[PDB]
Amino acid sequence: DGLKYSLATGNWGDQKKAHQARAGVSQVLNRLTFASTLSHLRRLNSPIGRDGKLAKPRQLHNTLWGMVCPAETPEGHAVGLVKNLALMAYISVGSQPS
Amino acid sequence: PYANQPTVRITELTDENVKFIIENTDLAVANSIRRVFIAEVPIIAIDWVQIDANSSVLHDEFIAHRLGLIPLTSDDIVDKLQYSRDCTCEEFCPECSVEFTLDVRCNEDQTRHVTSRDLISNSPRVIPVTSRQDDILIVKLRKGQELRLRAYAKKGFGKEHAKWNPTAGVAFEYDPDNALRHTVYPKPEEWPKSEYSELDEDESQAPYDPNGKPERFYYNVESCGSLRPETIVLSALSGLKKKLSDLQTQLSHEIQSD
Amino acid sequence: VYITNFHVRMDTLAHVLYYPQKPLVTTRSMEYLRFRELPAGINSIVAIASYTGYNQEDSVIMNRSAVDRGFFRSVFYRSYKEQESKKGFDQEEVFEKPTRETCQGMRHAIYDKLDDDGLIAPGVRVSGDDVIIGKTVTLTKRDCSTFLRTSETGIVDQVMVTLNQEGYKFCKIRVRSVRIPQIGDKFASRHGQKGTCGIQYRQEDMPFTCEGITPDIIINPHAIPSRMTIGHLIECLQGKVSANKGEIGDATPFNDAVNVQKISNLLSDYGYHLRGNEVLYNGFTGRKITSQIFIGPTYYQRLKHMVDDKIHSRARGPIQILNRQPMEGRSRDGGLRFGEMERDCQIAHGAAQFLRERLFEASDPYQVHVCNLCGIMA
Amino acid sequence: MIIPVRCFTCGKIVGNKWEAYLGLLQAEYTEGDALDALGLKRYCCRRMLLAHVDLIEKLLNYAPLE
Amino acid sequence: NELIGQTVRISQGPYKGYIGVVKDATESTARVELHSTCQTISVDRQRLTTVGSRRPGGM
Amino acid sequence: MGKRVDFSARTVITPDPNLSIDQVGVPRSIAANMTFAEIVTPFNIDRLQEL
Amino acid sequence: EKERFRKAPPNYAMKKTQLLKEKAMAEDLGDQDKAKQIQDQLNELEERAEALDRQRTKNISAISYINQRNREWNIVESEKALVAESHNMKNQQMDPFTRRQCK
Amino acid sequence: VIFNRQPTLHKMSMMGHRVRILPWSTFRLNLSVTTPYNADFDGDEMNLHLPQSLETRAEIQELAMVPRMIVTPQSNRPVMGIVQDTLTAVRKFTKRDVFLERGEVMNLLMFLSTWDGKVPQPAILKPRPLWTGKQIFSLIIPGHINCIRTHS
Amino acid sequence: MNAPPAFESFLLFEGEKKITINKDTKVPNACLFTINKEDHTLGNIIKSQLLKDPQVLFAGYKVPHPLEHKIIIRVQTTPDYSPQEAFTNAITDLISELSLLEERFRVAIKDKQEG
Amino acid sequence: QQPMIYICGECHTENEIKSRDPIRCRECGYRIMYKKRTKRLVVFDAR
Amino acid sequence: LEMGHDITRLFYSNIQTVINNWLLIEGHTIGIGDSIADSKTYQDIQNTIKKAKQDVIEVIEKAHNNELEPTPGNTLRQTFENQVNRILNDARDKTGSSAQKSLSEYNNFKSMVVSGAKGSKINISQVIAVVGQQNVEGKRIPFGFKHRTLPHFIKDDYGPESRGFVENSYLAGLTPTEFFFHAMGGREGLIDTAVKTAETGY
Amino acid sequence: FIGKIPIMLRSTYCLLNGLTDRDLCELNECPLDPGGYFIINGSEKVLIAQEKMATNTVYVFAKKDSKYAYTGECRSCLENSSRPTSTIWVSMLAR
RNA sequence: UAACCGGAGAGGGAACCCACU
Ligand SMILES: [Mg+2]
Ligand SMILES: [Zn+2]
Ligand SMILES: [Zn+2]
Ligand SMILES: [Zn+2]
Ligand SMILES: [Zn+2]
Repeated sequence: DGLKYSLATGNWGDQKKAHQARAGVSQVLNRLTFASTLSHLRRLNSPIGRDGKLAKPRQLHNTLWGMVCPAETPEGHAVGLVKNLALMAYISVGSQPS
Repeated sequence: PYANQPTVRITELTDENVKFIIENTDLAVANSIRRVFIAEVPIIAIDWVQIDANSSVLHDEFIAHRLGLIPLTSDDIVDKLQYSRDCTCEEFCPECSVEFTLDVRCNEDQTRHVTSRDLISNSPRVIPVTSRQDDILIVKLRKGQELRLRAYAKKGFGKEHAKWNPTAGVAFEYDPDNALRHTVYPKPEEWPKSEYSELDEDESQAPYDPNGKPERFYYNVESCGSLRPETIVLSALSGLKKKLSDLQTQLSHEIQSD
Repeated sequence: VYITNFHVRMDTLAHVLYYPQKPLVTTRSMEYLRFRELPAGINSIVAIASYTGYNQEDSVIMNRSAVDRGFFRSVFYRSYKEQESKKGFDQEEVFEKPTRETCQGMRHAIYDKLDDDGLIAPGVRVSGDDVIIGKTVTLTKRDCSTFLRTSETGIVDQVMVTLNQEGYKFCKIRVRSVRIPQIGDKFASRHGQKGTCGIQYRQEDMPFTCEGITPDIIINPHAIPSRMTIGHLIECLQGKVSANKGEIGDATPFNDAVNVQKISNLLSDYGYHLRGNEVLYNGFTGRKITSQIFIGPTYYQRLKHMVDDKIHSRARGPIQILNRQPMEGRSRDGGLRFGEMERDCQIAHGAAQFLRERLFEASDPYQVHVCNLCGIMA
Repeated sequence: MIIPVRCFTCGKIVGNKWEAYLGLLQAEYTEGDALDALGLKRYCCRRMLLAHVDLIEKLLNYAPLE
Repeated sequence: NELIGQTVRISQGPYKGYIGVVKDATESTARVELHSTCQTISVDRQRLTTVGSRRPGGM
Repeated sequence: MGKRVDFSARTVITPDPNLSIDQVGVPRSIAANMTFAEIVTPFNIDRLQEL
Repeated sequence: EKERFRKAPPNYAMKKTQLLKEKAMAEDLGDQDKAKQIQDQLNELEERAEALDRQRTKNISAISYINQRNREWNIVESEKALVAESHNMKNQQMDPFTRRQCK
Repeated sequence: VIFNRQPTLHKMSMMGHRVRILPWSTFRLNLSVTTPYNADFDGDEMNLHLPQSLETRAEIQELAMVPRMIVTPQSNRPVMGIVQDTLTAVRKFTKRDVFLERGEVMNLLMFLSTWDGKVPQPAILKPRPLWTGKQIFSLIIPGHINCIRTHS
Repeated sequence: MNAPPAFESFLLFEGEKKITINKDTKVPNACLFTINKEDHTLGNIIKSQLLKDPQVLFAGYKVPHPLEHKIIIRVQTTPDYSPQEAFTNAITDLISELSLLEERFRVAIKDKQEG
Repeated sequence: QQPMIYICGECHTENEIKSRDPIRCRECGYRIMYKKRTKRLVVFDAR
Repeated sequence: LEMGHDITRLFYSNIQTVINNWLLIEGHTIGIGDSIADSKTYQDIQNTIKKAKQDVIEVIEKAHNNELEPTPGNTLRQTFENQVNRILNDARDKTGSSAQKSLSEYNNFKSMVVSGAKGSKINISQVIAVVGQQNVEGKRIPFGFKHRTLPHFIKDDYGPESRGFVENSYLAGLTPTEFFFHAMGGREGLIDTAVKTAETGY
Repeated sequence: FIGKIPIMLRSTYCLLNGLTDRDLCELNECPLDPGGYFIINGSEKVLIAQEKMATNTVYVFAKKDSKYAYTGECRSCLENSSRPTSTIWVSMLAR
């Protein structure tokens, strides 16, 4: 039930302390058009909260070349925080340093 | 004040399109004839579908829409029928509609192409264009899927729905060379010659003609298979003539009553 | 077509086009997106011309005859889920046709439209406030059925009955609704040119070339100069060359082998103005319009923001329980908020009577008694 | 899903030309010569067969029975 | 009332040859929700013919 | 200071150059939904009788 | 009792039967059961493939042929266009295209 | 009816309009009213409020009606003007070399409301009657106005 | 849901008059003919025929709203010619033109076929 | 005397399900099943 | 001010209706033919941009040689940045101006700019001649990586295209590096819009 | 038995793995589905990638809005231990 | 020297995410 709950509501934590957890980590897949499903499956998310008057975390840094799409961002209040992988960007899965 | 004297000269006549030139007529008349070619030419087309059973991957409304767009050979029956909304009968009758039937089931292993060969008709002269070249595909069925429906085709014209449009494309054109300067080219030499340009390859556009009206309106009426391409023109002229006659009768009634 | 098995999916809010088309000018990297196998849009003959003033201020004119031929026609699927349950010792929820002879709480709906099982049948023309799932809860019994959302108006597509984890009867019903593109529907291009369908003309009324080629969509020229979507013009120019060549052009971003002049050189080999313009004839009078119109195939999309899913009106509808004001939202038959900024807008107007009406008389009028000397709220 | 019966812009019947177009492309035809042979002159009608994607072939893979 | 909720066929006027179910009927007119279009029209009650939908045999 | 009000409608706006600058083209269902309370008078008793 | 005399592979239980047979073969540590399951799965796969090819024998085989031919023709068209590019290397003078030349 | 776009930033965001019922399902409004509401037609939505009394309808008609809101106290200038497409069209229309024949003038005059019913003397009588663009546009300017402006 | 039925562009309702004449008061010998359920197809030809009449001072037409099916033709003739008969003659001779065109097309067709 | 016939899923065999019955196919076992098309009059004015 | 508000009401409607009905005869459009610049103006554009690039190179040489004199108020590095920005602003403005005078009377960008309906001469400059310098926070593109703006450039490269100066036009297309720099420049507009909306309403 | 774990579609532990194109259609599914999402109560859920600061790395920032001239942050994290990441701070005072 | 029926609105909530101008 703990898995099934955190994956259903999106709150990353326990149900007794849900208001203290993260939110929106697990979202309903967007089956509206294939290009929306694919883009929802390769979506990044900077956890910086909204109501933020700062601009540096929202700006397209030079170092996002080839990793993050420099054009696909929401135009609302999440502009620059929600991102998208470039086509040939691969995220390392990890290995033992031994 | 009185009537100008229009002429006609058919340059190409096939069973699929007609190219003719109208001379000595006003632009408004020659363009209204074009508009009547598209909208106000009656034609028989499926406009009512009762689906007995449908198991195809196409939706019930998809089948109805596709059946609506199949052209039916209306050449002499169309001038006999009564408009559906103006007929006295309850439901449908031969005077105001052509019955159609399509009962199909796929049992063979290979997929069934539900073309227009499967549209049965209660009359021999009004059918999908199959007389004399593949046929319009309505549905594709797998093993165990079916389509069974009754349909009626009503007398209509392209002003209500595009299914009653008897033309593929009407190519209306006048004054090929820019003699009247009705259009201004920023660079006249970048523009290809019209098909009817009585102009050598040296000059770009005809020298300006200050006093001159548009005549010699070049048409290319292409049928969709329903009406023969000359019957389209004949019936369009008849229909515009009849619109004007009816309006004149109503105007006389308005005048005598004032 | 958002997925090839969309007929098995009992999704909430699915949209699929009747005749989606592959883009005539594509990038080489949309092959790996699988976009030519599940495309979203139709190549349309766009004419970038200010015609008759409705193709105006981000709006677009559309060819009504093209729509009649299935242009951008789409079907809208909505799914309703319901589950029976054991409410308690005394009360049980079950699917049965609500019946005034034994059920209380019945309403003005036509309950004859759904079968004895308690579920509407596949292929039944439903409408707003029609009963979709005949649930009854025994207390004799209270009609707790589920009704089609007000002003949805579709035809039941398929009805599935099964069990859930708890072994209770559980049905997901979905209703299809064909959506012809009317005026007010939102259409966009592949370059950021969003626009609503301003008005629809028949083929006889649209402008036409030297042959009977009329636009499917007419878009305002004033959309280009400030937004500088020159890629829209280059696409509208190369789609013509792709439709004449008879094979699909390339629009990879940084090609260096596809510049405007080479496309124009190709386009002039098929008997067209090398820059894409054409001599249109006014659809109303048949006279040539003195400016040669830019025209060509352009891959236009149909966005999900259809007007009939946004038109909303109210006149003394339901009311909230705590503060007896109109409900909120279109689905609840709520009323629009007369926010504070509107209050200030009316204050600046000096229209104190309209302000009073809006904030007191059309929202929540009430009366109380009060003492003339000491008592408060008697 | 399936080839449109008529060209959206013109009105010319293109519903009986998808299979013939596929056959001509089964031959070594260049993609434009097939349209030219099918009597499609206007580019509005040519785009109907150029851009069409036949999904009804993919939907028929979900056999109801057998 | 009497024919509310029944399937009718509009047998006259512009909406000839249309099937729908009567949403509300009065002594003069009736509101038929058309089966094909997504609309409810108000037709006169003499323009209508009841078609019904029943199955015989029941055994 | 801010409430929800009866007799209000919301819809997508679209251009119409044929309307006068002081005219708004409402659709037919919105006009057929909301009402205006009108007093009866010997002046307009027949119009409202027919309505 | 119905499944007793009615064959399992009729008609839509094929893929589910394939998965169940693979699970049964995997769950058994005995070689005889594994071999019997392998033979049964091979026979069922052959029968199902024959049935699927028979159904797709018409109207879907054709478009698969023309799709393989389309992509093959495209890989041929690309290389012939590339040889044309290599051949047309006489003079490239058109203006409207540029590239960076810093430093 | 009084008509609003929810970002009601200034007084001209809630101007009052006369209603006309039209077939399709959208709030159609004149182009020139775009600038007051800052409301393009890419999908924008606006709220319609219907007053519910004579004392309120009269107040709206006499205080908030659209033509009474042409000039704004914010900057003493108009806020509604000939804008967007019709401005380019009118610039091209008023060029010195725009000439029209009787058949086009008599069609354009059909769209003037305050036309006095008299066709003005064409600017060119021979070799052929031709009307200059300014000649037709002078019929649209009301009354006897006197102003001097400079083209861009 | 608010889409008008397509038959409303040519089918008259009950009570509507096909054509309605109103005398214009702002100038003498001027009328306004209001045709219901018509469009540029029938207004344009009438107008263009009226401009060939030498006794017609003014002729013009409009479609007041593209969503409404009605045209307003305005005629103004000389004092010795009422616009009623101007309009009537401009429809009569227009019908004659179209009938002549029908006849000449019909003969040219049979001359083209095996000829 | 109509028993409310359903169509199975994986089976596609018509089953007779009355009230107070478990939704399972008469053969092979299936908890998913759909409903048959209506017998009401389906008429589309094709447009 | 002279007539009432009703006569002006009819004035507005009459202008719209009469002019839009004439627009059915005149017609109006925009297309690729309005962006092409006749191949004579392209030579001027290229020459101006190349001379600007050479001037920037000379300024860089002077700075590296410590020959660049600090202008009043500004420091050495700040005056170098001001010099480069001044030179590239001159380049963009001059190329745009040359583009303006090359447009034919029938050019549909000019018809929409001189009417004032939509667009500005800067949009014509960017579409036809050159897009220009892309700034973020008022400065040229910053060294996001270690002493360079992208991996494709070399450390300590202050040249035009190394720091964001877009030298192509929207008709000729953007080189990938300057495409990314243009995206960086354009993100500022979206961020500022999203924060302005919430900051001014309060 | 410990409990149920939700499986992401088209993973190495989904029934829809390494499966051919005939079989995906036989199971009424599409061969174009990318996978990568969970089914939770019949709803397709996607885990959106969350970015953070890289652990076990030194960062020297300069917070001007405090008493410190510099701050050598280091978010240390051994490896997915039951102890969440802990951070050192070797800062320098302003004076 | 006679004539059968009368009942009316079922009335619901927080949070988070996504999206639109
Ligand atoms: Mg907008
Ligand atoms: Zn009949
Ligand atoms: Zn008291
Ligand atoms: Zn076509
Ligand atoms: Zn079972």
